[PDB]
Amino acid sequence: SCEPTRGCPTEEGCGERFRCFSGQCISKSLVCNGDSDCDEDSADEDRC
Amino acid sequence: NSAILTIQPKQLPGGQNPVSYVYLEVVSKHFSKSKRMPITYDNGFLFIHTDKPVYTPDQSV
Repeated sequence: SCEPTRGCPTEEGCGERFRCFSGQCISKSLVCNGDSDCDEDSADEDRC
Repeated sequence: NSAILTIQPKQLPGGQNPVSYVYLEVVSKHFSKSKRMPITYDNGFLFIHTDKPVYTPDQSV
């Protein structure tokens, strides 16, 4: 154990781009494209 | 929390053309981001009061 002067880095999402469940970012033109553009979790294919 | 900050008006590199964009940055222990925030030289207000809304010739405004 050790008390750090170092921060844990935050982690950051996608803004104008769509975001999958993992946190990877993908173009909005690939939401409901019907391929699985999100590599594993295909949130781009949810409830279209 | 809040800072109060400004573009210091004299400190812009300026000259014949305006700086139209600036960065706003945070450096916490845990995160940094910039972001290209706009700036405007439209600061505060000017309101103009004329001793009348109308004049004739041979008057002074």
